[PDB]
Amino acid sequence: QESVKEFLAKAKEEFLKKWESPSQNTAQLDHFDRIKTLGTFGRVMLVKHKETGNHYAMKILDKQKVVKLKQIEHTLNEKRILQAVNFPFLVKLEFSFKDNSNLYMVMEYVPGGEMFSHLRRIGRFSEPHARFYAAQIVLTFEYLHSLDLIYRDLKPENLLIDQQGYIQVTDFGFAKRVKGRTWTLCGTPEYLAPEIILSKGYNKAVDWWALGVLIYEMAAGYPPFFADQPIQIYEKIVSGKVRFPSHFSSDLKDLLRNLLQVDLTKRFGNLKNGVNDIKNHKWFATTDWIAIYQRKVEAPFIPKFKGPGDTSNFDDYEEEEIRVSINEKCGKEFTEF
Amino acid sequence: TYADFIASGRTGRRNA
Ligand SMILES: c1ccc2cnccc2c1
Repeated sequence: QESVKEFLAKAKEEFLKKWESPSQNTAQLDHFDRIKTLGTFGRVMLVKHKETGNHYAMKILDKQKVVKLKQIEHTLNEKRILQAVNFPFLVKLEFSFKDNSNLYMVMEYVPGGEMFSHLRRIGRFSEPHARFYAAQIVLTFEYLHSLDLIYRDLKPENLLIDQQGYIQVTDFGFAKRVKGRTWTLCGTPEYLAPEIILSKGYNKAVDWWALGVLIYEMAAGYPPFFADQPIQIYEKIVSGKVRFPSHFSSDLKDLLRNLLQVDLTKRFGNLKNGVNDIKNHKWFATTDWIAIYQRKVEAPFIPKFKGPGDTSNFDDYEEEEIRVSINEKCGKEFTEF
Repeated sequence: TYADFIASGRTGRRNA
């Protein structure tokens, strides 16, 4: 308890220091060469710093589209959080800046690809392999929640696999500092907790629900609630019924029934013992939490890539201009970025 | 179950 307590207290101290005085305008666009679009309010591009030669993933957001999609506060949230957190399984923000048209967040490039692609290629992960990844998310959420941060977009698409086979969580677009509840409708349909769908004020229990969805999808190859159209998914989510493939262990089913509890007041991670109801569950009996945190556990696989500039594990997107207008757009809205 | 997931079509990257 004291080892963890003092760790988290220091982690919060250091977060709050950066949080109170965010960094701003720490590079500019022409410091980088554009290489390739890695994903698509904006997109993520692989770039190369012209002086150091280091590769980064540059998230580019169109200010005007951010305004129209009502994402102003969310983009400010994302940048402020990324520049203030520090944890082994969180993508590292190196620079941020803005110009007349766009907002830029420049992160260390993780060349191994998204867990999503690997999971669809292999079909499903074994339970040990799912558990290895799950354990990192548990520790990451323990860290974030102790900072009064909610994440709100857990899914394999946002979990990058790094050079050692470990996770780096990316995309903090929906993350937010919350000491009580919050109300915004956001997330991804298959991963939305019932109380989000039902337009309630909700809290960090939604991250533990999403972990339930993630573990199920990793171990089954399919998420627990799916349908042709999102509206049909939502009805399944709120129904309170989930079926498990027969190959799931009894321990896994028991953990998932407790994470995928529709009643947020009964959901693991949100009970009196918090995250320890999850960490102490039989399904994690073999998990060495410290060895995971120290990255001393052999990973299920090391992604195949040729070097720090290799884009092989990402797919191919239409290569569009980075348009920068001659006139400043939305200056007042993003003064603080 | 897994075949029904494939049948949904929603096996690609999911947007927010
Ligand atoms: C989206 C897609 C690829 C990425 C690769 N490395 C870091 C962040 C990223 C975000």
